[PDB]
Amino acid sequence: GSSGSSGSVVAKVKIPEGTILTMDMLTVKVGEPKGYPPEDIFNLVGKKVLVTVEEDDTIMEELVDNHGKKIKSSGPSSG
Repeated sequence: GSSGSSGSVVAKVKIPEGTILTMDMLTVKVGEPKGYPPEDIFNLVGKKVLVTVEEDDTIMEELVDNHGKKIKSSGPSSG
């Protein structure tokens, strides 16, 4: 079927800025894909937040910094 109220990954608790994500601080509010998908959820678990998220709040890609994997200075700002 088309309909899939999979939900979006919302913060399970307040995630203060500068903290790294873990599954113990996340959940997926089954209802609407308003925010981050529960499919790519693992990519979030390891990123750092840019703002103090509140409990049950909708996490977004603009609220997490990019990955710090690549051993090289490249990637111009999209903002």
